[PDB]
Amino acid sequence: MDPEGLALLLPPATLATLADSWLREDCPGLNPVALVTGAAPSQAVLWAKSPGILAGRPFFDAIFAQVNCQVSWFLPEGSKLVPVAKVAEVRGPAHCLLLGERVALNMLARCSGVASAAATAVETARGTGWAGHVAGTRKTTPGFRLVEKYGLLVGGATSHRYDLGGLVMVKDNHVVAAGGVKQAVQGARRAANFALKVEVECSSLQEALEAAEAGADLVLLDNFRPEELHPTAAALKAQFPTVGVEASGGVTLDNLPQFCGPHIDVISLGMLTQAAPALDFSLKLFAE
Amino acid sequence: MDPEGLALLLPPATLATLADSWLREDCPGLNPVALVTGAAPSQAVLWAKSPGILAGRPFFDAIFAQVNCQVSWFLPEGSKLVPVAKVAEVRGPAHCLLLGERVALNMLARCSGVASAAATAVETARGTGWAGHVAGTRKTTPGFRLVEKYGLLVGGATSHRYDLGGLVMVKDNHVVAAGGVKQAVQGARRAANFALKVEVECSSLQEALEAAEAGADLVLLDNFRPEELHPTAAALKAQFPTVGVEASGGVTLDNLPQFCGPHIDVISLGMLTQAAPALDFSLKLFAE
Amino acid sequence: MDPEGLALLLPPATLATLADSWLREDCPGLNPVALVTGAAPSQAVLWAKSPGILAGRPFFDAIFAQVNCQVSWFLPEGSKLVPVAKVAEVRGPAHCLLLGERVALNMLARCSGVASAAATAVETARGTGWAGHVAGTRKTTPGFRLVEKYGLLVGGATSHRYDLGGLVMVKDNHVVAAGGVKQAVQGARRAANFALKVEVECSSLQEALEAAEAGADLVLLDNFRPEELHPTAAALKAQFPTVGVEASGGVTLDNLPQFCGPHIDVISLGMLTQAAPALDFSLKLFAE
Amino acid sequence: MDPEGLALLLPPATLATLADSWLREDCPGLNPVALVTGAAPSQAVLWAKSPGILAGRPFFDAIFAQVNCQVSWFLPEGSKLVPVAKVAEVRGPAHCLLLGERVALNMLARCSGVASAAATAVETARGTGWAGHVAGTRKTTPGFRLVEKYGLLVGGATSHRYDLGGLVMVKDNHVVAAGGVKQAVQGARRAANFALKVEVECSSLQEALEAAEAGADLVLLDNFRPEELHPTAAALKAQFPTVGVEASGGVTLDNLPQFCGPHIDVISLGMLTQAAPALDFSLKLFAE
Amino acid sequence: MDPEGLALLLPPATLATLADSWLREDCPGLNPVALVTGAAPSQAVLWAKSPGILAGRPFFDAIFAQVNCQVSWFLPEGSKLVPVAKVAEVRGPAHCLLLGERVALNMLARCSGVASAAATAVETARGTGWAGHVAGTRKTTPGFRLVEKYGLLVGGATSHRYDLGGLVMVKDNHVVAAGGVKQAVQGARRAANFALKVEVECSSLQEALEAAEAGADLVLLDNFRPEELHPTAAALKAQFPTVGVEASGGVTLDNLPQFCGPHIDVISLGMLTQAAPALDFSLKLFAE
Amino acid sequence: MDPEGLALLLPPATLATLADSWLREDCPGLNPVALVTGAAPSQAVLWAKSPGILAGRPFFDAIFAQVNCQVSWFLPEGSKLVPVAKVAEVRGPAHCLLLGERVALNMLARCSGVASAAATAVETARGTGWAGHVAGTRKTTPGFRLVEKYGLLVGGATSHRYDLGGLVMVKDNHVVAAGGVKQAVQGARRAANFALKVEVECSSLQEALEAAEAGADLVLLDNFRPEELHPTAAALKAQFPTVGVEASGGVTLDNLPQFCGPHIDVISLGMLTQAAPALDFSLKLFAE
Ligand SMILES: O=C(O)c1ccc[n+]([C@@H]2O[C@H](COP(=O)([O-])O)[C@@H](O)[C@H]2O)c1
Ligand SMILES: O=C(O)c1ccc[n+]([C@@H]2O[C@H](COP(=O)([O-])O)[C@@H](O)[C@H]2O)c1
Ligand SMILES: O=C(O)c1ccc[n+]([C@@H]2O[C@H](COP(=O)([O-])O)[C@@H](O)[C@H]2O)c1
Ligand SMILES: O=C(O)c1ccc[n+]([C@@H]2O[C@H](COP(=O)([O-])O)[C@@H](O)[C@H]2O)c1
Ligand SMILES: O=C(O)c1ccc[n+]([C@@H]2O[C@H](COP(=O)([O-])O)[C@@H](O)[C@H]2O)c1
Ligand SMILES: O=C(O)c1ccc[n+]([C@@H]2O[C@H](COP(=O)([O-])O)[C@@H](O)[C@H]2O)c1
Repeated sequence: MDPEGLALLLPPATLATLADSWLREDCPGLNPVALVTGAAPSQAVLWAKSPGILAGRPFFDAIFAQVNCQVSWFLPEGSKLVPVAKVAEVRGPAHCLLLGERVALNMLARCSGVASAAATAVETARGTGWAGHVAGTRKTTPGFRLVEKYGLLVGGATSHRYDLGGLVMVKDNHVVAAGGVKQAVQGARRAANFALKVEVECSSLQEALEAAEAGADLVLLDNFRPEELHPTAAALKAQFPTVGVEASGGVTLDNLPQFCGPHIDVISLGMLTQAAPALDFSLKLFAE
Repeated sequence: MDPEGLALLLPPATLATLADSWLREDCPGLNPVALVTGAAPSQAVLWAKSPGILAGRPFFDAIFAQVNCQVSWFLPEGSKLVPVAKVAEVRGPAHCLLLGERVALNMLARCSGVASAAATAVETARGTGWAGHVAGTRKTTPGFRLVEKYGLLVGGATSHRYDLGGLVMVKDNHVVAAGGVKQAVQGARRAANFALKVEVECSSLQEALEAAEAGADLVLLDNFRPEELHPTAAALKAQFPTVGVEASGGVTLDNLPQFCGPHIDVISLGMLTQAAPALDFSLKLFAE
Repeated sequence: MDPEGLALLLPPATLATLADSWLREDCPGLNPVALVTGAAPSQAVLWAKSPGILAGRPFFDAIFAQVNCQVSWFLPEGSKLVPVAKVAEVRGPAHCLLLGERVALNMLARCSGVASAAATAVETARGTGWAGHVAGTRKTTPGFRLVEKYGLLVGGATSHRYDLGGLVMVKDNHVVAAGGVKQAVQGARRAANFALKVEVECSSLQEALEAAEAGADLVLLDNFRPEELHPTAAALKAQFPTVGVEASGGVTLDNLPQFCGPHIDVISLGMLTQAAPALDFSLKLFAE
Repeated sequence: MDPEGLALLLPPATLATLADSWLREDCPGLNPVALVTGAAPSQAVLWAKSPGILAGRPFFDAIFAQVNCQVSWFLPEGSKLVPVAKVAEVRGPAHCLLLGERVALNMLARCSGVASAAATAVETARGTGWAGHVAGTRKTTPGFRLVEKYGLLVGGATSHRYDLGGLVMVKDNHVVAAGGVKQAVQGARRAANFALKVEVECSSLQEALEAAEAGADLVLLDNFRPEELHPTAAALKAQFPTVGVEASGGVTLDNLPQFCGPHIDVISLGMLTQAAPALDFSLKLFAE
Repeated sequence: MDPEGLALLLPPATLATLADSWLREDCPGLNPVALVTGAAPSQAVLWAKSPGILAGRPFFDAIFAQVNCQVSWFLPEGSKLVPVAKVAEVRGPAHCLLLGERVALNMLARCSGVASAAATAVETARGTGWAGHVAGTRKTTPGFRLVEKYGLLVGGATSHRYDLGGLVMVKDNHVVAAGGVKQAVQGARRAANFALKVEVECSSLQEALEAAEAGADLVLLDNFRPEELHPTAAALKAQFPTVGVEASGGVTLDNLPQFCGPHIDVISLGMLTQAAPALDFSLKLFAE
Repeated sequence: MDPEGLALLLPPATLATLADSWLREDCPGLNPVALVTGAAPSQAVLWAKSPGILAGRPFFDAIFAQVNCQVSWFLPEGSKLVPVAKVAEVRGPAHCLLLGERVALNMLARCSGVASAAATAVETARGTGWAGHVAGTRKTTPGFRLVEKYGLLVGGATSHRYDLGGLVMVKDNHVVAAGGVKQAVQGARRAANFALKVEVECSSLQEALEAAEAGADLVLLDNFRPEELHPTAAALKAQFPTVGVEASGGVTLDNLPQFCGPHIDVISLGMLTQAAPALDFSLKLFAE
């Protein structure tokens, strides 16, 4: 829920190991430009130049700790950012500060870009009175899923499935390989047991009812026009009152209100991670 | 750098290693949904649903090699994508094909997203009859730099410096820490020696002259208005005809042509990687 | 989850990586004994000297692939092992076959040891005509969880939750820290959202009611005497017919049937992994 | 020797890297249940619920240090454990305490289970007046050999060979590949040189004498009945007074005294690692 | 430049991760000899027994920090070493001191051996009045390039190219695969762009002029006798005044003065890393 | 240890892993020079330009397998190299062949450099008609120990102890910390038990006697003058005829014969790895 508690989701060793791979990527050997500046103790401020939502403090602190620098934060995680906000101050030896700089901003810029999109979508969804959840997807940048999912949460969206072991997601392709919806859910059931849930994407109302009848827990009504979506949803809820319904496909920040209806429990958008632009931050040294 | 020749830049062990870590990220332990489909030999078509430029084949192939699947491509790297292009076919056991799917689509979506953004930028700069390079920056998604830099190249843009190990890049922060521009170039010169180039971020003509004076191979005029840009470039280049001039900051697709001019050799944009929307691809099983 | 189909749950790169690290553990540098035998092509039989259930083939195959050896299997995964079953044959250079031997036997001994324990448990619970799942726990040997969970499945038991990323498991410690059961479920609900299930460790009927009250999908009645177990389960399930009931703690093979009852859906035992003796296998060269 | 000094065998970086892989296994991404408890500073006690021998403190401290928690010990390494002993207290933020919990107990439970078996075997062996060593084997859980060998030592058993580079062990299979005992020892000799020892398992008295005559340092009399074992041993010692003799195969905690004779220097048991049940520990939060 | 500032080139995490792999190599499991000494706090002195130049402090401190030991330095990085110099004192628990010992000396011995050769070559080159740079090569020990390049720098030599991404080096083989010098430089140009430099090794004067004419930045005059080298150099400089010239091949500490001429900007020697003997250091415990 | 049989000591996964990390070191990201040549199938000859002994084929093959290239060898491992021997041919895509080149040459140069040094040492000691082993030490390049120890073996020297996990080596520092020689051996004996040998660094006859007295298998007489060496060895060996004697320190090629004597079993030299110049190899494309 509240953005500041979300940092408890991240084990410190995980953050350090991650900050380490990123820095290795950016400077795998020697850092020549360190000779340009030397190591005098220095101070920089992180400035937010785009509007949105601050997300990524834990990764950010971790990166800078890998180059022996410390960060002091003026804004809490999940704060609205308004240009040109003095977000934080970073201190350490000049060469170490500037080595951490690029990696830290790249991370923060994207973590916050996702969180901003998430929050814009969630706020819009709220506007309609809808009580449902706005969710992300598995359309994340390979290697960088931890950061992107955390961004989503900071923006107030639900992670949805983190990985291929969190809930048994039966998609289009799986149905076809299985030879029909009933057949797919049947193997999904054996795979899920009591621990995991089963979600099946459906193209029609028959499929959605066949799904729920087989023992699906959630129904993903995929790529419906909203005109055809909500009656199908009401219908499914009418024959199956407990079954969660999700709506996905061709959803955008602009068209999202249309997708918000009383029989829809979840709306997921790929654009939260696929088309969320990075926020602009800078880090500038200052004297004192 | 003809499109298909760019694949030769990537060692295949680098590709296997990257692919492995991405599939690990997506499925760290058991793959329950495998029970849904079983393992019958299957085939899927990869469809491009967005217009643009195809990039990422070599990563795409390694991803599917890691779960023992083969790929035949109908479009070469660099191709203009027109919806709904049938772009490749993938064959392998049904469960393995579908394990590979998400990561492979997620990768290609972004690599092609970046190539698309670059190619568009290049077409614009070249339609002005400007004969410089359109460049990318170091503003890449942490962990995903090889794919994004490779994407940039496929789109005809220049990778620029791959990392802090290449050309010695002197930024405002470096100059400030160093106590001045010449002083910084002086440190930069011992860093670079005879093997590496020196570029210097300058935000004024005088700063630019002092940089070229102390031996900088390149001068980066940063966050100028186009109006101050060319007179300054003409000035510096008049006094130093051998020094390269890069412009950057604020540059977008819509406004690129006004940065195109005779005394500009390089134009970089953050936008090629920070605001590049991914392409929509799908992977669909067929012929049961 | 038919026996042989369970192999499909394991990505082969995961298997190669695991096998590699185990052989590394056993032989970090030089393999001196290789000089003893030389490299002539050789063949060995794998013998099962203990009764039980065979599990571990996919790990077994990857181990021997890493030292370039091939395996043909005469018994399918899931098979009842009767001494002295000839279970497979392994071929490869003599030195490579014998490097692979120890790790491969050590692995299969344990994976089959766990499957054996589970299958026995299942046979007992099912001979009572109880229609629930026999489950394992998270009490697995560190580093060896994939093998032990895979072993459990081959024996017909349920993996339960693979890790802390799956269903949100609320234990006594969690409830205490959270200051109470509902309060904890409340935190659990925001953790799980719509994708993940919530299970709650309850050691009394009232605690169980408050858990099901605040929305828990499952209630784990822990360290009950069988005598208090069923009346409590009947109670909770009477008030909440949709909530799953798990029993655990104290459960062994000898005493399992008294935990089998109508209002118990899941019975877990620590014993399946903590007290499961490994099977005796040997690998013997033949036909010089 | 004395159990408390054995911790000096373990390099701190080795323990940390190990604790890190185990935690990554158990929670590879986000820790949802952290939201259930929050991060308030908390305290738990480690309770020993089974009898035996405490082993594993160094790994245990290392795990908890990876999640920023501290442990205070009331029992020294190698102490007899009597239910329900208050073994130690762990302190740290509640979510970090509970994240370390499962992994720490799994490790300790098994390290101590091995050490308990070891000590039971060693005590029994002592009972007969026998001055020999009781040893473990290479029948260890793959990936977890460091912990299991350390357990053995804490229980007072000797590690035997840690890996395939510690002494040149010529087994059944190796003899056969080599074409006889003399031939095998001959290559073993060249492989061992002065640095390593040569041990050859023998099936008869001829083999044992051929072994010793070839230059074996130790003879492993494998799978003899004790009636046939000790005369063979005396015989071998009589023709070869310096040659170490080991007895192995079908040895159990119950039958071990039979195997203790004056001409036997070592008795090794696979059951110390293959059939040693885990000790029961718990960790319970407490208020103060 | 000045040897003491060169340590700023090395990110601390890089040094730690490196010190960690080296120690793992040397003791992958248990450290038996720790029982011989125990853990009493101890002190040792590092003695320099060979003449030369001290190089490697940062790696050295990092190794000892991995085994919880501290080092105090009496000589600065880049100091001349004269037998039998008391270079530094190391303190920590005795077993941890002695575990760090071998790895630390091996590193330092070689880092310093390279630096000594480098300095001997650089001093000799200076003797002639020559203003050029003395460079190393890519003939480094695999895995240990960071240390060897740093040694070179401490000795006052320039790193030259660190890796295959620092400058586009067109060698003999590449020319042949490309089908001539012009063809090679043409692809090198496209590969380099503005960021990287292009160096082409040439066998004759024609090749060197063809190189410079194609747009090479540096010419490597490879394996010339000095009699034929300097006129070729003057010639090339005469038709191309900006183009850097490097001389390489069959250069030794003894013959190097012959290679120093006014038209040579760089002289590189493989013997700086291929034939530089290790310096002799020891570490001896002392009482106090 | 016949030359070609030594290849059997190396697990091929160890080789793949090593090769991978070396190519990573040399080319962490993009390989720009690949554009220079393209990918046409090509062939190169490996030439030996220095006299000596060939060692490193198995590493050489793995290096070229990692960039998909094949190798045919015309000379077996252990061969005497006479300039300019055509030693192998390598085939593969031109860009891949040249990526592999540097690392493969760098490796073989050193591995053959060490083998050359050892073989020479052995020939000298054996030409004196001395029947002991010439040994190496633990003074190996960090990270490169497998190659250097393998190199030593190919040259006919003995690897000695591979690491701190093998024989318990008691050095002067160990003895000092332990407060005395017997005391140290006493600790060493419990460390080694029955599986591992004990060697003790002694710099005087009396120290040597106390070592052999307390049960040391080997006595290392360190930094003796040859003149004190043999009378001491004769002495110790007269009192203990079963204890091995190693001499070391100061030993070079030129002075080796005076260390060769009847009561010396092992002679080690630092020189085999610390002062062993690498062999000059080249790799040349041919037949366009
Ligand atoms: O795979 C899961 O992680 C998952 C969770 C929620 C939605 N999806 C898929 O995401 C797709 C939504 O993509 P989009 O870009 O059209 O918003 C939709 O077609 C579903 O198949 C997938
Ligand atoms: O570090 C690099 O290699 C690098 C290469 C090209 C550009 N940049 C930085 O990119 C900055 C602005 O890019 P933009 O389009 O995101 O505003 C500019 O200030 C440069 O210092 C950085
Ligand atoms: O963490 C899990 O996924 C998990 C799954 C199933 C069971 N457990 C725990 O196992 C405990 C007892 O098991 P046992 O058989 O070893 O006494 C019980 O208190 C549960 O909290 C834990
Ligand atoms: O391989 C060594 O690590 C080793 C050391 C001591 C004993 N062994 C083997 O261990 C076997 C003993 O197993 P067990 O389960 O019958 O007690 C015996 O047959 C020997 O072959 C093996
Ligand atoms: O590849 C670069 O790293 C590089 C930089 C400077 C010199 N070289 C090569 O190094 C060779 C010099 O080797 P040497 O051992 O003869 O001094 C020469 O033939 C050049 O091909 C190579
Ligand atoms: O640690 C080892 O395995 C080891 C094996 C053989 C020799 N050494 C050490 O090498 C030292 C001298 O070798 P050198 O030739 O470099 O002077 C001597 O004091 C031994 O302690 C060390």
